[PDB]
Amino acid sequence: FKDPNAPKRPPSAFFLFCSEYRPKIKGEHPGLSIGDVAKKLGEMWNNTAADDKQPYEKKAAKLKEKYEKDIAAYRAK
Repeated sequence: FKDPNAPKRPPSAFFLFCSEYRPKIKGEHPGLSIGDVAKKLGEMWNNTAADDKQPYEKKAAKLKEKYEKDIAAYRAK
């Protein structure tokens, strides 16, 4: 069992986006394949204007500073 500084690890950028566009499609598609889910999202995301990706990259960047804040002592260089 290894769980000392066990902090909170964030997901990927487009992931924070998946949860957002994951119920819409999966909603109209109650039975998507992990491939379709992530692809469809990978498609919309890819299409999502860069200026629109800001909130997501930004959100992750905010909590990132807080994360690596103490994890440094944990897994690190």
